[PDB]
Amino acid sequence: MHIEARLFEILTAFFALAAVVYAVLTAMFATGGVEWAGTTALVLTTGLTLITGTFFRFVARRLDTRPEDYEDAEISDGAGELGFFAPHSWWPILISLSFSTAAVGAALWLPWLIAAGVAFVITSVCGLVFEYYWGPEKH
Amino acid sequence: ELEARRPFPERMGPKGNLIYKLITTTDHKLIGIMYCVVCFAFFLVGGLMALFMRTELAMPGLQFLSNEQFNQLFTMHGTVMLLFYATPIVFGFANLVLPLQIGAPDVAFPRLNALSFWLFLFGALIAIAGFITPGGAADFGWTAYSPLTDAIHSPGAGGDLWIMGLAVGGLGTILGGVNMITTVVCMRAPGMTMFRMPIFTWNILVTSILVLIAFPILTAALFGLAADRHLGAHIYDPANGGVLLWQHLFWFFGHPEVYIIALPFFGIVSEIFPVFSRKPIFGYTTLIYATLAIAALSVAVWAHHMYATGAVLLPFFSFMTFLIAVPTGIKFFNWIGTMWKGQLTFETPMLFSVGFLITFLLGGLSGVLLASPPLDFHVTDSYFVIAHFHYVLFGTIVFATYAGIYFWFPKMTGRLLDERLGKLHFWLTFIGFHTTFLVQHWLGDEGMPRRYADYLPTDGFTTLNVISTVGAFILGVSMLPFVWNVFKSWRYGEPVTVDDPWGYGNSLEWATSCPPPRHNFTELPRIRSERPAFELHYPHMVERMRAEAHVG
Amino acid sequence: HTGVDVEDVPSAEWGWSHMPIGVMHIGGLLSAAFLLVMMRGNHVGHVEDWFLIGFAAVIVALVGRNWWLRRRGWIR
Amino acid sequence: MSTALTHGLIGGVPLVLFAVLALIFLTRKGPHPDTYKMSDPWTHAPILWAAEEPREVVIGGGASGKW
Amino acid sequence: SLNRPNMVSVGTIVWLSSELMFFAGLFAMYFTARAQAGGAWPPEPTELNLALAVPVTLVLIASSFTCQMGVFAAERGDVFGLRRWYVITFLMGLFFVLGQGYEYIHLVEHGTTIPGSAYGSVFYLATGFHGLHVIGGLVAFVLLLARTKMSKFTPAQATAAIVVSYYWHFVDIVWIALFATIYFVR
Amino acid sequence: VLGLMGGLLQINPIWNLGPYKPSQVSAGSQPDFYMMWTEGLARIWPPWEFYFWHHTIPAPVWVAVIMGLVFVLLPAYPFLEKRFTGDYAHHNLLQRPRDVPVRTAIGAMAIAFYMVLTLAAMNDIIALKFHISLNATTWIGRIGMVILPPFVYFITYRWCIGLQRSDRSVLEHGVETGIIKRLPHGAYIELHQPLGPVDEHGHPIPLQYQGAPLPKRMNK
Amino acid sequence: ELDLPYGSALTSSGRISAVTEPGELSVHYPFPTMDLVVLDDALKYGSRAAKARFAVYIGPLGADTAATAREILANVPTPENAVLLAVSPDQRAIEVVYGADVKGRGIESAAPLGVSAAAASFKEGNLIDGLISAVRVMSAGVSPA
Ligand code: HEA
Ligand code: HEA
Ligand SMILES: CCc1nc2ccc(Cl)cn2c1C(=O)NCc1ccc(N2CCC(c3ccc(OC(F)(F)F)cc3)CC2)cc1
Ligand SMILES: [Cu+2]
Repeated sequence: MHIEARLFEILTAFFALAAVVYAVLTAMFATGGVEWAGTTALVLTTGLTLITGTFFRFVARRLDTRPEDYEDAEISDGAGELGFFAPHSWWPILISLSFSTAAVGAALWLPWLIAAGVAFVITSVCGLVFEYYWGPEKH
Repeated sequence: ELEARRPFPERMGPKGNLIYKLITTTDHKLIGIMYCVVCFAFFLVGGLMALFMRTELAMPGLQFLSNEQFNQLFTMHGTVMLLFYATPIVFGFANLVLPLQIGAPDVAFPRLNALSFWLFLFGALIAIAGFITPGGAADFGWTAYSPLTDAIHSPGAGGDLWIMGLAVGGLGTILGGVNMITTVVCMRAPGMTMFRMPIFTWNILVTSILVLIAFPILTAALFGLAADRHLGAHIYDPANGGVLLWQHLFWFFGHPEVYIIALPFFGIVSEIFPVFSRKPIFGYTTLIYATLAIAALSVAVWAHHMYATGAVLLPFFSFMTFLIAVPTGIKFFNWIGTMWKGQLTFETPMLFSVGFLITFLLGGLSGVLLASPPLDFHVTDSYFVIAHFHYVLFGTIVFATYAGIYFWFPKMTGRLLDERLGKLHFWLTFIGFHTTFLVQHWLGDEGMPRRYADYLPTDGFTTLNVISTVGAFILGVSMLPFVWNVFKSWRYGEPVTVDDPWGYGNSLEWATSCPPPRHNFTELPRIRSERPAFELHYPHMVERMRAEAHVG
Repeated sequence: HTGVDVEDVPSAEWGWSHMPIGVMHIGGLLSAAFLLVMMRGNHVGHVEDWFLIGFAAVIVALVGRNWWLRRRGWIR
Repeated sequence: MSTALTHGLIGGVPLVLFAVLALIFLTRKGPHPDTYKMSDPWTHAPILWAAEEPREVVIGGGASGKW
Repeated sequence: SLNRPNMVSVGTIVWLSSELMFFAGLFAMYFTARAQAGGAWPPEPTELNLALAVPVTLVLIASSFTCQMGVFAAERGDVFGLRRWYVITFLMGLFFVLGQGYEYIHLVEHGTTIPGSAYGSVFYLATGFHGLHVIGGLVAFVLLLARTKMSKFTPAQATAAIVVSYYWHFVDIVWIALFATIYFVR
Repeated sequence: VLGLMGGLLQINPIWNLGPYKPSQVSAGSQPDFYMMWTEGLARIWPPWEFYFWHHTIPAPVWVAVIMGLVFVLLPAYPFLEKRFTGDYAHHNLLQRPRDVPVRTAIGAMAIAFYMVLTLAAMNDIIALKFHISLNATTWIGRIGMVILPPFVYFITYRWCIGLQRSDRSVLEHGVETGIIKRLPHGAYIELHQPLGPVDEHGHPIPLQYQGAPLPKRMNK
Repeated sequence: ELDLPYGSALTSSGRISAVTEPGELSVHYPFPTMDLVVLDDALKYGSRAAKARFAVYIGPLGADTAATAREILANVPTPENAVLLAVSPDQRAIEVVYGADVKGRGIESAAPLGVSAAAASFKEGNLIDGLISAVRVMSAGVSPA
């Protein structure tokens, strides 16, 4: 993919420019020197876009043309078998209930509720991860 | 040859057809419907709070409310209306019509979708359930300023629920953004490159990037605040730089938030205009570049909300907001150009889009007026600011959302909403809105600051409050035609037995059966431009679309 | 069994799957009457009777809508 | 300002405006075709309506009558 | 069809970027309130024992190489090498977090607390969240090993192993940054 | 398990209390969880007494008759059901709870009633730990006692029928595998897997329901 | 190689993709909606209680009327187990056709009843109303088998 990488490179360039400009303009002309709270956010949003753009760049350099990236193409090119898309599942609502229990146990300071919520989150996430890998029962 | 049909399609459906499919679903269409319904319920709740506020603000004197109850009212109104109605409605429209527009069978991660929806719902319910506490809900502002939300001040048990509900909702939103980015990048039709996809999809991609940048820092700030409230963590004391630290963090979050809830509705209206103008979208790549520019600039202006503290570098942020004012102008001009010299027909989506245009123009004018420091030195923290952001918020979310509903109701249901009720609804909304929020500019220019529960009769401005509350009640009554229309037209109402009930459609979603099948597609057309359905239904038009595409 | 149709309840011959509608209607009416009479012995307050009357009115409205729609043939 | 008239406006203006707008808009003609009356001829295309109920050319009988 | 650029990889990458922004917020909390306390800004009752902060950093750095060897053995279809390397990684990550807990105990024993100081607050809140992320990574390791145990090895298992691996690499390098900021710059 | 939780968890520490004296009292006065419904019923029942000639009928009489009515309605249920449904045959095969929607809804309603009565017994603990008013909890219980059972009945009925429909769908078609194809003329199908024989054109012939559970995941 | 009247287009499958201008419908039935609904639940619930598709035809029969009616009956999905009711408001003619599979179930004792009810209701100018009455009586007559 060539255009996504270019988008992220544009964003990273602008963010780095803005971060450096803000840092050096608040080093002077400011009440107490460098501002130290917007500077950090700016360098690390630069780092975010940089990470994403670099990953996309490597994947693009390690890839041959794709029917999506390619113009000139027809629908007989993508004829094949896509991945695995999960049909019906009921684990998400249980995960959300467990996380909400832990959150309300953290709002009102109740340690037992926090412990129960964490245990339920571990259980529900385990159920979600193993859903399509449990084998038949051994009897 | 004759061919058998039914006298009328089935109204409701069998018994037991929905409740179990609602819990274990993974398809994006049902999840988008659920999004929309619950977000409108929360909209009604917030509006009720606003009506209580108005009916108290008329008639000087505390007639039936208190000071605490008024503070809780405006806090919860702001919180609900911004975080439990707009941010999820964005993902509602996304889940509805993004995979259809890119030609995909499903979203990238189908269970993360349902996880996001349920996280949103339960976080909202947690945050709202502070009213059953005897002390009440959160009583600080929507913004939760620096030492007022401490443990000494604001000691109740509503602030805790506020914080935790916001944290859960933010987690849900981050997951939704991840899913949308991955879906737009990977799953895509075998013919369309990224410079052929519709503008709605591009706006959604950019908004998801902004979400990923913005929300984690809010979760960090909220965890710091909860640590400070439950452990005495000396993080935000004014003794340290604790008063300005919170403001910097919060506003670095909070401006990207308003742009997040602004961009996709620009997309919606830019997608409705060409269908009813019978023309192409004016300046495709120009609109894409304007969107990218607004996105890049939205994160480096966060401090134009902190002029009156006397602790920021004013020229930097003032100049850069003046700068961000430009791409919105080019976007506006491209819309007006797309409407220029076409064949206009004003059905309800077009009508709501024109209303959006007018209201957003006035709001943006007031905002760019607000962006200069020596003027914000007077009009900040007054009702001028309230009028401004109510213009922009209303004109964007409310009008573009009603437009999107009236536009995509057939593509998700197979029925048609009534049009006389739609026109009545639009005119009621327009009149009530412009009569409830127009006088507040004058009301705030002369001294009347925001967040007051009472005032004295010796002061002025007692007639303007009466006009504003009359307008608020008109706006409140304007919602009955819409819910009646939706309640009747979902079961009865003229069925749609064709594709593209609004002729001259685009965007590859008007090339599949009106209620789309599971997996959304039974065949795809050959993709050569950004109007594939138009070239599919009118094949005698490609020569004329390629010949005269550059006159201008 | 007394009788429902299989296209409504697929497993209609495997177990009890029908309860008469008069039972539900008159039960709703009786529960509304109970909610209404539960405010006898007014113990220094009226925040509670607002809720009582609201819930009773909602129940009566639901029962009335169902009865009226069944009487005119809009349901079965 | 004269509490009675404040309440009066707040309670009366919205409903009055609703009334005028409803009488303006809700009394027009919808896009539905107006009913067919059997005194006049039948010009619509032929109509065949099935039942669809039971999921999945020798005649057995017949009858007639001409009104 | 299958559009070779993997999907789980893109998802994990974008989520890792968001988590980086979370840690950005924490860092911004730390840097302010350090420009306020003048002079010996670590108050006198605190002394950072360096003789124990270096070993745990080195065991984490070595665990990175162990995880990389595991994913190497994963990309070719044999599970037992994956299991051995990931068990090693789990063990030494557990050792790291145990050492961190020991330092917390010995530090609160005669000095800093969360409600006692501002430096104590920023220090504990900057290191405890990283500890929580490490614990989440350990739980992920356990779940992945069990899933490899319960059925046949296919490419999906390899993808899961890869994404868990470089999530762990992310947590490792962000710890490197935290450590170099807290202990050496001061 | 009993030894472990009798060694590690503490129950009834009588020494923290004192000997019984008719003049002193404490704040948590609950019985063990199998009498909490009796206590809750006594808490949320309104004060209705009758005073006639030279006599008095107090309020707890109501608790007495309601308790007795419950204890009489429990053992006499099979005869009620056989009188109402009119089925008197021998049965040795069990029913799945989803095949009998009305009885499942009745049972869910009774369980909801029991849960409301049990939670109405820990009013003090709930109102103290979770910051809620005490009068609020009393009225919440008093109203839930009437509006929660029917709501639960409705939802349980609809849920049972939904489960039945989900079973019939996998009987008619095959088991969904979750794999998607693109079918060179741009169509998406989902590759079901049949449970029995197939017809000439590849579609499976529908089976008949036999009261037994059906698989839903391909890995089972 | 057909005309495809200005908006229709044949896709890669056999499906037709039609469109409509913003201000029209796609049914054009000269009857009210609240009578179409009634005719529909009649046609459905009477077909449940009889195990036989019921159909209704309204176009012209400009030939030997019974011939044309049995010509039309071959368009129901399972014509052999089906009951059709044809009506031509210009020729003022009623025709009821059966299938071979639906017979011996009390049908010819009910067809003249339905025809007479439909005629008696048509003699005032109620088309949908007489159709409803006839479908009701014929569905109540036929027995399941
Ligand atoms: C959903 C949206 C939303 C949008 C889009 C905006 C858009 C803008 N906002 Fe607004 N704003 C809010 C929501 C929004 N705002 C909220 C909620 C608050 C305060 C909340 C709180 O404090 O509690 C707020 C507060 C706020 C403030 C500070 C108020 C304070 O003092 O407290 C300022 C100025 O600094 C500001 C400026 C702007 C500017 C410059 C734009 C620009 O984006 C708009 C530019 C738009 C145009 C329409 C220009 C039209 C273009 C052409 C026609 C070319 C014209 C050219 C010239 C005149 C040069 N906003
Ligand atoms: C996206 C957002 C959004 C929307 C839609 C609104 C909508 C409205 N707002 Fe709000 N508002 C804010 C965002 C929004 N607001 C923010 C951010 C603030 C300031 C925050 C703060 O200071 O902290 C604010 C503050 C604010 C104030 C001043 C508070 C203060 O004093 O400072 C006022 C009133 O003057 C007001 C009025 C209104 C009115 C009249 C509407 C009308 O649009 C709404 C009309 C709505 C309805 C009436 C709903 C209809 C309801 C019924 C039909 C009742 C039915 C009930 C049931 C079925 C439950 N808003
Ligand atoms: C209100 C309950 C309660 N409040 C509190 C408060 C604090 C604490 Cl710590 C505990 N509680 C409890 C409590 O412990 N409840 C359990 C309980 C309830 C009732 C009965 N009664 C026994 C026999 C009677 C009886 C006897 C003869 C009869 O024969 C006749 F007359 F012919 F019918 C009928 C009934 C009724 C039930 C025992 C235990
Ligand atoms: Cu300000």
